[PDB]
Amino acid sequence: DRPLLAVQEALKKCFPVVEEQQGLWQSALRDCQPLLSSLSNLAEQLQAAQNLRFEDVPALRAFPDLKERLRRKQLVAGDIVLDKLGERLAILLKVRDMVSSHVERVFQIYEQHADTVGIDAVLQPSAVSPSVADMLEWLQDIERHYRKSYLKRKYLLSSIQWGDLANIQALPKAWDRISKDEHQDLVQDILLNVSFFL
Amino acid sequence: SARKIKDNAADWHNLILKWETLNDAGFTTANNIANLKISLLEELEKLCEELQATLDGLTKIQVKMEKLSSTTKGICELENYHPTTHFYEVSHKLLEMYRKELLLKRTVAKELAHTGDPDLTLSYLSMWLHQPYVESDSRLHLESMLLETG
Amino acid sequence: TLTVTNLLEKVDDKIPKTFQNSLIHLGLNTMKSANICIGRPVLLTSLNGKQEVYTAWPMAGFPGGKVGLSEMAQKNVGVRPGDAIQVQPLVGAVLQAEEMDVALSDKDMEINEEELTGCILRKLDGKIVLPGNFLYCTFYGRPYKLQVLRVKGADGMILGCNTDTFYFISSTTRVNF
Repeated sequence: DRPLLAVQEALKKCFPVVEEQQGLWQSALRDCQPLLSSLSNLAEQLQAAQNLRFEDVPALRAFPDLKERLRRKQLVAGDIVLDKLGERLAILLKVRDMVSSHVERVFQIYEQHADTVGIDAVLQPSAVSPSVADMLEWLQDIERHYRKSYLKRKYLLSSIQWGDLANIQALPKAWDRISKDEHQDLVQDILLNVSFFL
Repeated sequence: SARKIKDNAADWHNLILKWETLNDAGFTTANNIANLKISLLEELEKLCEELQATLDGLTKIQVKMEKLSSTTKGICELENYHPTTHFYEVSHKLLEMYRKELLLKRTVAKELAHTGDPDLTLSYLSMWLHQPYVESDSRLHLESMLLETG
Repeated sequence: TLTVTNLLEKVDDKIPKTFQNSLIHLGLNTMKSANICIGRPVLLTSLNGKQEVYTAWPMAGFPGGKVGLSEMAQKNVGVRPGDAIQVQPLVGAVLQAEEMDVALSDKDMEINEEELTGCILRKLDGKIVLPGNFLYCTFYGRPYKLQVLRVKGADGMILGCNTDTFYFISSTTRVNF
């Protein structure tokens, strides 16, 4: 009995954290979209400033030392954006560590008690709450989802080099893809299925 | 006397701000011109004219800055009757920067009205927006000088 | 010739963060006591024998007689809170250093030295180097620590003093490894 109350408290103590953290994840993600768009734009500009020569065009000719004095501005105005992205990704990293720690706490409590609780008592659904087993399963699935998403985000974002001006001009699509490939809103449906707290 | 210097400072500030605002409007204009042109692969003239008007507002800004520079140099000379040179060289850096900038803007208007391949057009729109003749130390510089006074 | 405290938490984002990096934070009496010129470079010296220049700045609200130093700065000089320092309003001449020697942080294989040099320049503008000191770039989020071996001024004034010559960095300056 008391063990079942232990894991029950653990579970409906862990969930609200998952809810709020998901909200934070979401908001932090939404900031990244326009930033990335603007970065694609700067990439496009800087792309279309090597296709000239600037030594042979009538007007600009009277302007020595321009091509450089331009680039060395576009790059700064890009680098600032990219550091903003870095900040967002730091937010993401914070949230994955939070969730992972909490989920591991839950499993550890369970493993601490799962010898004096027949798995049949673990595995039986009630009228207002899914099966404990299914709850732990969903927790584990949330943790794995967050981890994979974060890490794929990073190994996309840290492969940006001024110098591959083609790849840098495809970010806004590869990103969106990396988002539209997990299962549709896991945390959303899990949160619902557990809304009736227990 | 130094009150004139403080006025020079605050005027520098407001002047740069007005500059940026005008540059924003003008960038909008030039965007419209590029798009209208490229849609045509005899009425854009009104656009080109009001862009020129933007340039004239710019020019007024430039001449006000030049007057400020001259006054500062004069106060320097007056104190040379027998730090303040700081202020003169500050305003001189600012002036030379913005003046070359204005020249570049004039050339980009000139060339932009009728351009060939689009890549020139993007490079020109850029050269307008990023105004690549302001090392941005200006801001620091201005603040650095501004805080020497109120 | 004053004491050192830690950097403050009153960042004034009226300047770009790039310059927020290279700075020291003082008080009003500090300015009007040792005759310091706002926005004009200033030399710091440790009793150990470290000399390093920075850009002074008085911050609104500060205990006078102290130098609020940056963490990276506090390491690069190697002094902690409560320690003393020797500050000097830089009065000598300055110049655009022509070419400067480099020492890699990790001495690993390499990264793209051209883009590397670009990143160093575009992020170290308006900074005065002195031999044996070190740099701090951010090559896409991860930091390095480049050391300066030798310096060549525009007039061949090679190096291996508060009234002397010193040299900053600019796009024309080139680098050697």
